[PDB]
Amino acid sequence: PKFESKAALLAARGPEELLCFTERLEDLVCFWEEAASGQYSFSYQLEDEPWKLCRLHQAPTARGAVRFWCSLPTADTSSFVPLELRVTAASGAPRYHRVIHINEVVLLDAPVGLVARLADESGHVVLRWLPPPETPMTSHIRYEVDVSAGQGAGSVQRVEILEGRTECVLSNLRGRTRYTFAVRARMAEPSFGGFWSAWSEPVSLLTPSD
Amino acid sequence: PKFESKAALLAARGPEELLCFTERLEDLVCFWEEAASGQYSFSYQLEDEPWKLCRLHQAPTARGAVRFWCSLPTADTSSFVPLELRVTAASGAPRYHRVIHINEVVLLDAPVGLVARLADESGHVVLRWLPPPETPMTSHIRYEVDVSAGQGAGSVQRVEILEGRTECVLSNLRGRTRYTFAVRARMAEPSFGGFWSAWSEPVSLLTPSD
Amino acid sequence: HSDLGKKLLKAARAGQDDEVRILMANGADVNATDIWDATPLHLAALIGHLEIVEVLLKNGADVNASDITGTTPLHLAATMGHKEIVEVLLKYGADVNAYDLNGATPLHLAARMGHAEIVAVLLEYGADVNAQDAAGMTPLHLAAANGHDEIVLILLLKGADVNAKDAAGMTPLHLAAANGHKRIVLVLILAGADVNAQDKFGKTAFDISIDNGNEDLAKILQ
Amino acid sequence: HSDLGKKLLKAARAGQDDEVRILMANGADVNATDIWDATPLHLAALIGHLEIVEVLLKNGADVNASDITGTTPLHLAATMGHKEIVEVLLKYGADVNAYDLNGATPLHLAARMGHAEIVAVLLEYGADVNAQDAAGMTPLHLAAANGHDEIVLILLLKGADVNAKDAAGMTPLHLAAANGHKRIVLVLILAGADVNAQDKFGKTAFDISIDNGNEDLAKILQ
Ligand SMILES: [Mg+2]
Ligand SMILES: [Mg+2]
Ligand SMILES: [Mg+2]
Ligand SMILES: [Mg+2]
Repeated sequence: PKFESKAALLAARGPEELLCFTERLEDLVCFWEEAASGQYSFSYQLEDEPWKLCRLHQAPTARGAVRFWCSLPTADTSSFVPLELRVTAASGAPRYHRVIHINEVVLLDAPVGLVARLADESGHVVLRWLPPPETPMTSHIRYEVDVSAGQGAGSVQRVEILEGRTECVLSNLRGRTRYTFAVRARMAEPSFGGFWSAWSEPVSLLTPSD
Repeated sequence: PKFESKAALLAARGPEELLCFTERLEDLVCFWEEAASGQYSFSYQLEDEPWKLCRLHQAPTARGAVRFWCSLPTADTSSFVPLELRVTAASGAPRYHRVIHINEVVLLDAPVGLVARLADESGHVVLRWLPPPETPMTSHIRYEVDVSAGQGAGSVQRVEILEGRTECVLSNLRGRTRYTFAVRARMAEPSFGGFWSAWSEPVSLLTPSD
Repeated sequence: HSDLGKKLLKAARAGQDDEVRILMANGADVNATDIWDATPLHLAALIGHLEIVEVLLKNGADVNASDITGTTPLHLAATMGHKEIVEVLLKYGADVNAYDLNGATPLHLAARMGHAEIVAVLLEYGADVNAQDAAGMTPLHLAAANGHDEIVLILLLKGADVNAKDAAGMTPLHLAAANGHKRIVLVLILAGADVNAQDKFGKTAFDISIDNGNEDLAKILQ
Repeated sequence: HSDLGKKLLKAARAGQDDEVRILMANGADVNATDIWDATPLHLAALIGHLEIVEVLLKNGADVNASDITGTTPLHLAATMGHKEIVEVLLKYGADVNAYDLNGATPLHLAARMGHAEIVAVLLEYGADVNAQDAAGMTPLHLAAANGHDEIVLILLLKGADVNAKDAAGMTPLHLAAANGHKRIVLVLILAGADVNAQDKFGKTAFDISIDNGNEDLAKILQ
């Protein structure tokens, strides 16, 4: 579903790699993809706790590519600490060995609840939205607003929004023009790392004449 | 001077090519660059007028590269019409043969006269500037504003400005932050083609606390 | 009358497909020539107007017409990178191996300007891969000099002499190293480039890479 | 005591250069091992902490230590692409040709993951360019499969067998065509790839390019 989109975006960033990320800071999913054929063992160690195993799930994708993934339980998903990962074949041969931090791979859902409204003066638009649903640390989420226009204009404005602010005021707009607004989300630094969310569902307005 | 910057930007776009452009629509300069050695003849025909010659000028540049250029007189610089160009060696061998339109290669100077002022309400800034000096068709010049912030923030906003408007209102700014503003210029479509000007000289403001 | 030919030369250069048809419907010379002996097919191919090129060809244009500089319409379509115009000219019988007063063939100009697909179709229609211009330069000399990696591979695979020397004794390895194209140097070396070859000055591609100041190419050439 | 070794393993994995020095100043085993038999040098090389790697080496770390999967610190530095750590490990006497339980050498992992500079320095320190892993794959098999153009040229120039066959009879040309890397196919063909070679299924790189549906590779392979 929505998970497949994020997994596809990361796979193009690092082929043949063991990619981990978190959508809402309350879980963690690591996955990789390879050719066709429990032949793999996923083991992990977290901050002076005993080495545990994670149940690997296997599903096919694309042109005969098999995707293995592990979703760590919510009990072992604490952030700001090193988490060591090892994927080993049934023969004991290596496959992957990484050391990650949970807070450094955040891939948020897109913000939701967009509301665009014309201001009482021509040319200005007040845009509001909601944080990615069911996501904590909304005070630490920063956004970016995209303003597009029709007739091949493309993106005419890109405005970054501060941490925790879900409001945006846009100006310098052409009258009698259909503008379209979208916003994406990201976890601010230095506490969290990651990339932008997907663009939200858009909302459009036809500006008046001026 | 300012001409060298534009010539360097175009040379990286098309090496070994005969590059023409106009800074203010009142002249036209074509140039190319090659290795070390009047061995070239620049001839041009403009809209059913007799084939004339243009005085080529020669100057060295970079690592032994010689740059030849011709600046067409102001009498033969009318726009919106085909202008045929031929560079021929002294032996009569070819060198270049192009057909250009004068209005389709506009490389404006950067806008000037920036003035950034804090609004009477916290978070808003009114930015004003002037068109590229001594440039006609200022009604047809569109702009883009860049808003940068210190401490590694980089560019936080990019706002495109309509044709002929030399005013910009910026919002969504963080308080107690040094913001820096610049604007570049471009000739709007469909009447004129070309690329963005260089960024203007910047002006900076320290926003108040809110 | 000659006026219809002059108007046709202007119409083709201006990309006016309707004016071109009207002028020839009134008996305009399709092979009319300006003072440079350039036909409307020259100008139509130069500006990339495939429609006018096909119309002129359909009405009997000299597909191999040459201007006083020796350039043909296929020369112009190949330099500017007009793929479809290169194809229609070729299948109308355009001479793929014609050369201007520089000795350059359409393969020279396509390889110099980096038009990979045109380089392929020119070879596909029988272009001499080892053609030498007035400076002894071959298409591989030009492609290696201007950093066109795929064209170097295409030319080499189709039988390009990797150790070809121009009027200055320079090989493609010399030109590629002179312009700092690392992977092209790797390809030329792999294809059998004589690393010890020296030009008329006595300098190898290594000696050029040191004078250039490129440590990476200097370590490769040894 | 073993606790100082466990704390040292945690400190190295966490990139805490000061805690690492304090623990060894108190007699921590620099070659302490976890349940995977991974030493602090393994974890320091895995996370890319050159400082801790140099400190551990300066205090007598087993530079060729192997964990129960057969991987050595140089394996980890080569897979992750840590250039400086690969260099210091090598000049401390790390075995450039050590292989894990996959039969893979640090050259295999660097060539697979596309680390061009590490591929070069590994070869520079004597890595077997034609090493085969448990699947008969060579570094060129992996580089050609994953589309690393420069590494293919580097391996070939340093004596890589272009017609090497793995446990399935596939050449690098098979893998490059299977993943649609056109220029790598051009390079392999130029370097003498047997275009008619067929795997254990009886399929050539052409037969793969048709099953893939790639017309371009199909036209090249013929
Ligand atoms: Mg981005
Ligand atoms: Mg731009
Ligand atoms: Mg005549
Ligand atoms: Mg022990």
